[PDB]
Amino acid sequence: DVEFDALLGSYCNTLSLVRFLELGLSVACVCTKFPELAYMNEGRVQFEV
Amino acid sequence: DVEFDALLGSYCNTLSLVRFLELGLSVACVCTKFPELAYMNEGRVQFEV
Repeated sequence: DVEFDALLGSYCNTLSLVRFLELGLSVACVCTKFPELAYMNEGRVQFEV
Repeated sequence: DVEFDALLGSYCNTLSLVRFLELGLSVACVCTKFPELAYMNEGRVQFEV
């Protein structure tokens, strides 16, 4: 007598590594980064019309 | 404790200095300038038919 049981392969996934600039929405930002924000209080931007 | 406040950028405008002879309305005028008009009574323009 000869018997066995077998695995025929096992499968994974690949996470879609999405950069933000690959999105078409990246126009609607001005993504300019801080090395510090948690040390800051209320910041401001001045408009003159 | 270390804190901030921020003034990020100061935004202005540019006024639109429209010349009247850059307009498509300026056909309907005949604009010849007077150096004086207040020295003038009723003046006339003649027509012959």
